Amino acid sequence: QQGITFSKNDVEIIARETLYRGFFSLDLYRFRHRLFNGGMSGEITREIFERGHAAVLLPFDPVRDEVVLVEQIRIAAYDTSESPWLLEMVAGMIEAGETVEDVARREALEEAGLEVGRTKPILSYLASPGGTSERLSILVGEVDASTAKGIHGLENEDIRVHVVSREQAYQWVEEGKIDNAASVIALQWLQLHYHNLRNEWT
Amino acid sequence: QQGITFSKNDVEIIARETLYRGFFSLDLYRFRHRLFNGGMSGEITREIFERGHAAVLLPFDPVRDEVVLVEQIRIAAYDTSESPWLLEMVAGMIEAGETVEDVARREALEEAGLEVGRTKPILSYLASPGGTSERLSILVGEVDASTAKGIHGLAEENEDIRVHVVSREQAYQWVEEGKIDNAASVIALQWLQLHYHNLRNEWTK
Ligand SMILES: Nc1ncnc2c1ncn2[C@@H]1O[C@H](COP(=O)(O)OP(=O)(O)OC[C@H]2O[C@H](O)[C@H](O)[C@@H]2O)[C@@H](O)[C@H]1O
Ligand SMILES: Nc1ncnc2c1ncn2[C@@H]1O[C@H](COP(=O)(O)OP(=O)(O)OC[C@H]2O[C@H](O)[C@H](O)[C@@H]2O)[C@@H](O)[C@H]1O
Ligand SMILES: [Mg+2]
Ligand SMILES: [Mg+2]
Ligand SMILES: [Mg+2]
Ligand SMILES: [Mg+2]
Repeated sequence: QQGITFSKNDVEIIARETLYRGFFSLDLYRFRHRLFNGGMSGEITREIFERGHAAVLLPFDPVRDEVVLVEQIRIAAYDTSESPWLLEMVAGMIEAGETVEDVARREALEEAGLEVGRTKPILSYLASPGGTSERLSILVGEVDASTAKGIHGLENEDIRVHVVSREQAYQWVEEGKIDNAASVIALQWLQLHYHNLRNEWT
Repeated sequence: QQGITFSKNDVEIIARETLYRGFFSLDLYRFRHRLFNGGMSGEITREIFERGHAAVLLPFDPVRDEVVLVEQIRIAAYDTSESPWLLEMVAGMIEAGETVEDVARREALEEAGLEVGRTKPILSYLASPGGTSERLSILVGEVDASTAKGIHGLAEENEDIRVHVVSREQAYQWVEEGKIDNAASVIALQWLQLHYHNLRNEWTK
């Protein structure tokens, strides 16, 4: 019984309340939960940043062993980063009735001008589950990186396409030049799986 | 290759307006920024979740090829996860006048009952920079897994946090399978899968 965790039957959600509602929401969860030493906690409250969930596309060209990155400003990066312009994966929020794949394919075209061939799921992760419910689901998508260039984006969206070798992109993760979770996770996954992925797609 | 195009001088933060202030806060950033084809944008606003920044420690026993994980409830995971109790890295929020390593070492003791030997940086990442400023900085720490006092379940912190000790291969398999699916642990364990061979050699010489 390694890694067996407590379950949803060990927590009682008492109420969910909305503290702020705008573009996103801030909710308050009130709950009680089982303690590892036995028995139950008192009522606990936690603030939860509720912004829905997102799809992420790692655009990989298996013939060229290249990745397509998109550069855009993320103002929230400002206070802790050298620059708020980040090198990132194609990504977008998911709405009702849409799939991860729908969003990934649409954003690849809107954000990078890319048609996508085959896709494969990589990983789905919680961005920061002590304070936000956000989950992101990553796919790898087959692209022609020789086509990828220019300035894209809609609505105050200004995006520059960069094409780099896989090895260079991964080194940029190691060095801290790429340092947003979605790109780090996707490019680490690629560094662990590129051999078989290139074989599969050629 | 060339890299990013613009710097902090290319953005003007006009204001940061409080939308919510409680334990954490939500700010409306109002700003204008330079455009790739020249000139500046008009005014843009973004809602940004402000919760400070964190230190994360991957506790790795290089002699045994084992990892120490901690389990605790993360209620925000509930709506999209099998359980809100997650298997995670040791982690804590950073306060003014503390380094990442100060926090990582303190939390290793408070959360897992562990002293740490050598450390190395893994990487420092932005959790979700379209909507939150949060940065988390990960170190790998040399531990003797047998000495995790948190294994006994006895401290009061152990009512809230439970210690698991697993093989590296099992921890990584759990990433592949989706059992471990919080960003900090995914990032740390993928890094470990890419670096364990050299790291074990370094730390067992
Ligand atoms: N914080 C915000 N406040 C207000 N409006 C916003 C905000 N963020 C986006 N919009 C609006 O929504 C549009 C952008 O929508 P899409 O492309 O689907 O989302 P994404 O790529 O931003 O976020 C996807 C993930 O990647 C990131 O890391 C995030 O943290 C997520 O985890 C913008 O044009 C704005 O008009
Ligand atoms: N949502 C919340 N609302 C209110 N109080 C909270 C909340 N979360 C924590 N506290 C309070 O803060 C204390 C916990 O503080 P520390 O141990 O330094 O932070 P951590 O391990 O939680 O967060 C570290 C990272 O790991 C996670 O992934 C997070 O997303 C972070 O990214 C709790 O005892 C509460 O009193
Ligand atoms: Mg986007
Ligand atoms: Mg978009
Ligand atoms: Mg903690
Ligand atoms: Mg703590």
